[PDB]
Amino acid sequence: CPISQSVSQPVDERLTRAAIFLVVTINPGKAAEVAVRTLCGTLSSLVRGVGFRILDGGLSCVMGVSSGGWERLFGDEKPEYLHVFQEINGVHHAPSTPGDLLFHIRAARMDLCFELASRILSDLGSSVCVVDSVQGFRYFDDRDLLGFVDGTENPVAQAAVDATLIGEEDHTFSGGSYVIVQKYLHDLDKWNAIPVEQQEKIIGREKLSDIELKDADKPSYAHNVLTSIEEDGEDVDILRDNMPFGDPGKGEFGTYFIGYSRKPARIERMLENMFVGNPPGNYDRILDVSRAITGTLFFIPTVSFLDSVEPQP
Ligand code: MH0
Repeated sequence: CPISQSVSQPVDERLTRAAIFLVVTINPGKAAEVAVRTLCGTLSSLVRGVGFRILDGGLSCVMGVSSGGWERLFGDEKPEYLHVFQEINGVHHAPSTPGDLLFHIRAARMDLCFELASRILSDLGSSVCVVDSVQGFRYFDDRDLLGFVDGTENPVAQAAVDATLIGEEDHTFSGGSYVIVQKYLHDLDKWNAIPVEQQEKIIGREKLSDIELKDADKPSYAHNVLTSIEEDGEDVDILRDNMPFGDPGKGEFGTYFIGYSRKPARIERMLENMFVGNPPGNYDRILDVSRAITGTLFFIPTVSFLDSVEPQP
C-alpha cells in the first residue's frame, strides 16, 4: 500500500489561497544528484516542520521529476509514460521548455509557501538552477483572470482518485501520477472587447451564474466541448489546479495550467483538440487571447518511494 502524494486531496479540500510553482534543473555533477536525493528523502519532514504550527494552513508540496531528471537521478526502470513533452504546431504553438524538478507548493497563506520554497532552495544550494518561479493567488470566487469560474467540472473524491493515481497497469509505480504544466499570458484588453454572451459561447458556461450552457446553444469550438473527450464511450477526467498570477506594475496577467492524469495521453489529446482543432482548424479561441510560453511533463512518485530514497553519496 504505497502512500501517494497529496495530488487530489488539496483540491477537494478547497483551502488553497496561494501557490508557488518552482521549476529547476540539476547542475552537472554527482554532488548535485546527492543533494537532490537528500531533499527527496527529507521533503515530507520539511513540509511537516514548516506547516504544522499553523492550524488550518493547508500547506502541501508535490514534487515531480522529468524524463531527464529520472535518467540522471535514478536508474532505467522509467515509468511507462514518462517522456519529454512534445511541442504542438497547429493554429497555435505549444512550446516544449526545459525543467528537471517541479515543486508545486500550495497553502491557504502566502508565507507558508514562501517559507517552504526558501527552505527547499536553501537545502539545494548551487546543485540546481531555477528555470521558472511563479507565485499564484486566488482571484475572487475561484475565477481566472478572464472572469469565469474555473474548476467546476473537476472530479471529486473517488473520481479524482481514479483520474490521477496509477493503478496496476504499471504495478511498479502504482500510486504515482503524471502532470503537465503550462504557463499562459493573457491579453485582457482583447478579451474584454468581446461581449459577454460571445465569451460565454467561447467558454461554454455562463459568466456570473457559472451555469453550463445548454448543448444546443454552444459552438463546436467551445472550450468545455473540445476538452471533453471519451475513451470506449465513457467520459474520462483529468484534475486541474489552474492558478492566476501576474504583476500589474509590469503588465503581466497570466494563468498557470497544471493538469494531473494517470494517463498523460488524455491531456495531450485535449491539447491537440485545442491547439490543432477537432476537427482540424476548429481550434480554441481562448488561445486567441492566451499565449503558452512553457510546457513540461513530470512524473509524480509516491510518498513511500520518496521517503525510501537514499543519497548513496
Ligand atoms: C489540456 C487541457 C486544458 C487546458 C490547456 C486548459 C486551459 C484553460 N482552461 Fe480549461 N483547460 C483544459 C482542460 C479543461 C477541462 C477538461 C475542462 C472541463 C470541461 C468539462 O466540461 O468537463 C475545462 N478545461 C474547463 C474550463 C472552464 C470552465 C469549467 C470548469 O472550470 O470546470 C474554464 C473557465 C476554463 N477551463 C479555463 C481555462 C483557461 C483560462 C485556460 C488557459 C488559459
